[PDB]
Amino acid sequence: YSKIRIVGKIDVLTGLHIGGGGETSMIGAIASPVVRDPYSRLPIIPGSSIKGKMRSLLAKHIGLIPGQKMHNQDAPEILRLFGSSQKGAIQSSRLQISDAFFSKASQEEFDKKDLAYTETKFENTISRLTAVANPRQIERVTRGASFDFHIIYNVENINEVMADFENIKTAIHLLENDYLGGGGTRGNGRIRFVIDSIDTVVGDFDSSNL
Amino acid sequence: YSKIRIVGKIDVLTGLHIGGGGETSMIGAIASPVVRDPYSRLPIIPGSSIKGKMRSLLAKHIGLIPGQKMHNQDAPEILRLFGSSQKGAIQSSRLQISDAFFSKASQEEFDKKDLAYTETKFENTISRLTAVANPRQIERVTRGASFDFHIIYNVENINEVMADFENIKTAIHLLENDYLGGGGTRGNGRIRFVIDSIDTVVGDFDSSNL
Amino acid sequence: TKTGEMIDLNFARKVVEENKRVKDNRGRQEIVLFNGLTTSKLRNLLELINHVYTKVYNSDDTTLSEDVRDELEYLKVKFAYESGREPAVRTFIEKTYVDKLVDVVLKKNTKKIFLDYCKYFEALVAYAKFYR
Amino acid sequence: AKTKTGEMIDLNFARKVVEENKRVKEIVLFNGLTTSKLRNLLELINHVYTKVYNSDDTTLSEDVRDELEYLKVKFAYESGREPAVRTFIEKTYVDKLVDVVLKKNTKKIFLDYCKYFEALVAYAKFYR
Amino acid sequence: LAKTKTGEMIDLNFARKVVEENKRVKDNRGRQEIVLFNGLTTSKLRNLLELINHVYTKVYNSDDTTLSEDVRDELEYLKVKFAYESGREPAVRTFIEKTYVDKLVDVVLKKNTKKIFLDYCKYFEALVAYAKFYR
Amino acid sequence: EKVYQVKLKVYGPVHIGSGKIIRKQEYIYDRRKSLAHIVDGPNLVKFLNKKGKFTAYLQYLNTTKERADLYTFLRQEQIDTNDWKTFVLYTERVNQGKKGMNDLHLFVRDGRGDLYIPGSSLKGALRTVLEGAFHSLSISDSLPIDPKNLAIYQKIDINKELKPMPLYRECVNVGTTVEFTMKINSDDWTIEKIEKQIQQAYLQYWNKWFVGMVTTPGGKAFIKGGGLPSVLPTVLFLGGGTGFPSKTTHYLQKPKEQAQKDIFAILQRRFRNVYGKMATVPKNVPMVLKVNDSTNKWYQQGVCLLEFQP
RNA sequence: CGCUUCAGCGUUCUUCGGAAUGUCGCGCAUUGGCA
Repeated sequence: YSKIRIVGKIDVLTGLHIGGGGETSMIGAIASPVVRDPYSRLPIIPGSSIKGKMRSLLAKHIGLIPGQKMHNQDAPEILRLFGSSQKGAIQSSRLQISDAFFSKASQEEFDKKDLAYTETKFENTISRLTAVANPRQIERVTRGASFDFHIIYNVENINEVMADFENIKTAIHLLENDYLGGGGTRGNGRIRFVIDSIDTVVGDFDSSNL
Repeated sequence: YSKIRIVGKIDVLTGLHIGGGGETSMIGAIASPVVRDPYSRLPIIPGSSIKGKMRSLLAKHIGLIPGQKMHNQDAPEILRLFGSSQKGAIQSSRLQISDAFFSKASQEEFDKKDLAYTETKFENTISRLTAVANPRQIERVTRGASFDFHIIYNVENINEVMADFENIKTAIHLLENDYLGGGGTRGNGRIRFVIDSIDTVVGDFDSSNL
Repeated sequence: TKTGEMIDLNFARKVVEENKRVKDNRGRQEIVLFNGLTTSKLRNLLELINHVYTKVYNSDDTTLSEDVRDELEYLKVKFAYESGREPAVRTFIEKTYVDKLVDVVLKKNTKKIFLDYCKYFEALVAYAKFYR
Repeated sequence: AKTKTGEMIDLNFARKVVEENKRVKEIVLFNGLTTSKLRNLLELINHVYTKVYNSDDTTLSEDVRDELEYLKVKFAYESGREPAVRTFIEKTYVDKLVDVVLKKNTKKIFLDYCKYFEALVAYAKFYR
Repeated sequence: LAKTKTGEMIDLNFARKVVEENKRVKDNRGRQEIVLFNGLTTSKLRNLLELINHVYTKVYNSDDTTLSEDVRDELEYLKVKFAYESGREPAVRTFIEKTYVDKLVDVVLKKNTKKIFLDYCKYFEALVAYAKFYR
Repeated sequence: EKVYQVKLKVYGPVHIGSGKIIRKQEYIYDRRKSLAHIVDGPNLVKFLNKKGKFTAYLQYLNTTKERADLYTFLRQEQIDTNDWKTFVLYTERVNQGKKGMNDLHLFVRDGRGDLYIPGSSLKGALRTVLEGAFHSLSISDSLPIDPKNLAIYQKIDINKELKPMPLYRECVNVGTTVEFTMKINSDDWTIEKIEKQIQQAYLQYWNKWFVGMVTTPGGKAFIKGGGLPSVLPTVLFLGGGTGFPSKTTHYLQKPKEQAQKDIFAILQRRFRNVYGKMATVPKNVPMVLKVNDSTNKWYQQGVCLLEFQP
């Protein structure tokens, strides 16, 4: 049983909005905030969001069975990688994607420019019959910000590690060619992955090739 | 499952004003600033603004049902290409138009000619009876500025790609004639779209004919 | 408030309603607030308040930073400017005492009192929109 | 507390008032009130409810009283923006009950008001 | 921002003080004829404001806190224009001498900082607003 | 939605203002050469600092406060013409009615630095003519104007006589063609409808007010000198300083006498120092006609002839 | 020989849905029972 740790950075190419509720604001002020780490008050990328987007893109790429209704019906590779809960076929999740935190280098870089990590984008909706604008203010993480991720891969079967990491590479390529968070169809959340180190923290598995 | 990437350039024939609130204005100064990328403090064209103008233009072109209250009520081609949120008919947006940032080539060209990125224009409204005028100053993006866009197209249905790209080109032709951002009745927002390359970044689809 | 009245959200409601006048014209009611104060001017004042409120809310310390204090000084100058340009705005400022409140928040120099004033302004604009 | 014509405010009255307003057309509540505006008001009362829930003292603190005052302000603002929200607020007497909760100044009365609001939302969902 | 003569502070409150000190009723023909700075009209104030506004927006578009040499030369020409306008009209001269504006722009050049220039523009804007309010 | 190309034919000099006015101190006026060198202040100040002439400039400004022309000062200390071109932005033609100039009104130029007639100014004029939300009408900003077509003109008020005044403005010279792109929808506005309304608006303008200035002796001199072009008719006073009839839809609609009375009332309400002192309505309201040239031809400010091409 | 007025105004300030679901809900050993 081995544990390989993937560590790198998520660079915000286009302003990133991951919605987090529970905020009351003044009339006319920010309407939709972003998810933030309460202790630091700095924007965060939840591991739930990364895992969900990667799993959804990978399942789309491998294929969706006609009339699929649940996530446990995904392809066997996806169930092997991200986990499963099917009755009688519970498969453990080899990928444990963690919350991506605001990088300290990016924080110091923004403090260099006297720039706020979050920008308030001003948008509106033009009605189709009245043509009257409806204004909204969406918080986004400023472009040029980096989040350092942390992923753990559990080597349960030695044979399938190469195929699993090939699927992880495909999923990360899809996510780079896709968006993260909300509003991405309208130009939000475009990211880039910069992998820093893939190493076997636990066990004697050989992660040099990966 | 294929992702196609379209990258090109948006060049402003006339001054462009896409506004962004949250800025206090000194008396006699820019009352309505343009939207700018916080990092570089450079003008930017929002992905949402391009998508909304394109979708609106395409919807008017195809046609509108009488009393069309909602955007979810649209032509099937618009609903498929730009998405939907109709209850029970939640479609997916095959367009991922993104923020068009200020090009580095045009930025260096402006720095050569000692040109500010944004011009300031003096306007006023004169009462047609009292002949009393109220003046204003508007900020607009200097003509000849360039913005490079990045549109991702998802191939949800392989057979429909030709029709969807025909609709995309129709929307581009409409938006190039129409204005963008500030009112074009006043001549603000004239733009030009020049595509650089079309290529399927992910998948096995053939985008050469596109 | 003058006369021993206490500034409050109910104070905002009573200020808006007592200045409210039906002023029926051609059999059609035309509600006027503070001698014909339009809602666009209130929204401009509320936009100033929104910017200062965002600046102070993104801050951490209860004691206002000099940047917030500078905005409050600018807000008083903006209130004076708008008072002069439109008589209705001057009437609104003198009734609400919002300019006096900006001096009071500066003396408090704390985020809680600012937030209260922000809520007072919100009450002013909300009741103006409701009674319209 | 109590409404006009001496009726009693309770979860039974929440069901009753959601039913009397309920008009068949689609099921219309309070002349066009949508689930989204109701959930926005529920978000406001949920923020105040979390504030009070975390606390243990029965007497309502100053901050939650100011929260209730701002709740009344938001009620007025939403009534001004939308006719249906105004109709809902006047028919269910939610702002009046906010005044009553402020008068009583105890955790029990605020929790009962939260239960009444939640019952209004629940029966609105049920009767649609 | 800066300090004027006798160590007096230059603030927006002091802008109100300056505008009210030169504010007198001087009613004529039974009608109030508000006089600011001995006949200074709003038009001259607004012209001076616009002179400020040009370099204001020029600095606002800039990112670096240090005033570029373009801003330095713009402020030198601003001093030239203020002197010329003061010479042209006695009211403008009275306004300039009472408001210490040229001293303020010299201090702005001395500091060579964006913040000081902003504060100077805000003080000029305050003066204009107060004048509009009291008129 | 139909599209058209608007051809603005400048029969009278057009000055779209920029909100910035300069004085004879700021720029150069070679009276003998009859050319106005528009200069930028920072370059002149740094040049004088390098040459050590800035103290002399300040002393010259102090000596003659009201009249402090830069050309006379530079002649005083014998500064070379190339030294002028070092800081001079560009030269412009001079058409002086009066001697030296006084106040110069600058044309509007974009960030690229080219002269252009804004779409909003054309839209406003077409709205004044066409009224009685204009979203359907769209006017593009003009194609950039060649600097050769720009020159300084002097405005001459005609209250039954020509009167030189301290008005000098940068205007597009006559004979210039300006190109706009216009897009309208078939349902709301028709190109023929707007052209017909322009023609009727100009006809009203001529009948209600222009004859009241033609009858004047100064108007007679204006016509004899060539102020009234033979061609001028889709006339639209796009520029600034065209006059009160222009910029005001109401005069054309009201009966000549009723319109004159209402205009007199408005002018007395606004300008009490001129029309307020007037006891009765003048023969023509406004009193004065709203420009000469080195050639024999006279001109009235802002006259244009539109020509829409699909 | 320039001068004066005007410096922004009126109007939208978020909306519409989803508000958790599915799975397990004690098992075993001793007691018991049967041999």
